[PDB]
Amino acid sequence: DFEEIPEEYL
Amino acid sequence: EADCGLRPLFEKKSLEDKTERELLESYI
Amino acid sequence: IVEGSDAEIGMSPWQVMLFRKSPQELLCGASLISDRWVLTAAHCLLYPPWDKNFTENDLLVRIGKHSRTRYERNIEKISMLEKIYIHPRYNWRENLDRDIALMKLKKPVAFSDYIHPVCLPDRETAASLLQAGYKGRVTGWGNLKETGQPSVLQVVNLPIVERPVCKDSTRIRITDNMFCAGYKPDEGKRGDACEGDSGGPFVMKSPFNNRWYQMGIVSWGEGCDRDGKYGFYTHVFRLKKWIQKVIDQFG
Repeated sequence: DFEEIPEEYL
Repeated sequence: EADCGLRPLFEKKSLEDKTERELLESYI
Repeated sequence: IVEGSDAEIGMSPWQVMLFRKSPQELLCGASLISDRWVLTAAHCLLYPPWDKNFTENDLLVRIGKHSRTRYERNIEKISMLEKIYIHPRYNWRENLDRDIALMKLKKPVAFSDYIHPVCLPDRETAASLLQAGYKGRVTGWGNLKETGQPSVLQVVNLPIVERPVCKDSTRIRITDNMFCAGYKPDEGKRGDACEGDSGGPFVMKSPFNNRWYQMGIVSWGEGCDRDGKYGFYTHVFRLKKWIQKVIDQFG
């Protein structure tokens, strides 16, 4: 349900 | 912070949100 | 939030979403109190009865948000946690007494039209505003009904309730570190925090200096928006000595 977030933050 | 409870889009530009008056009216 | 309304853009620029890295989901609310410190409920992070025990690397803080699920490019800012600090006398065993926690960000977040800190009350702030019938404001991305989820941040204004009324509404032992808010059945109006809203702020706008102050933290409720029940909030002023001690010692 949540949009993917920029890889830098994971 | 010296500023922070002052919202950029409301208090900082002297605009009020749609229900803040409800709070003020309760403060007797 | 049950029986609230969509927030306006920039209405609660101190709102923080605590976001679980995997699975990716809403963990709780929280609030921004400086460029490096975020305030939330201790039970959002530590609740042994349900084997809840987050570490810094398990979550992210998302600041400046409006939409619940979207990645709000060029508006929200995503921050990593340096350290979590839970109140040492947080009572998870019984009644969630002292339900408060701080988290220090790895790097300072830049303030913007969408990201700005809330004030914390001092003693006279609390004495003047924490009165039965005075209304505060609760915000969050939690459920819309006890038994779905909002597209954008929800807001509701609710009156502080008299202490005997709070105590008589529940079997939980209430302490001086808590206060309750919500309408009584005879008052007709409705509204409450619900699942996903815990840790978020209960704010009041001082009529003296026209600044927003965070008086409470969403802590617990028996269901959501039930008649004769009220939401319970951590009393931020009563725990401010602890807040100051942590920030003074750890920056």
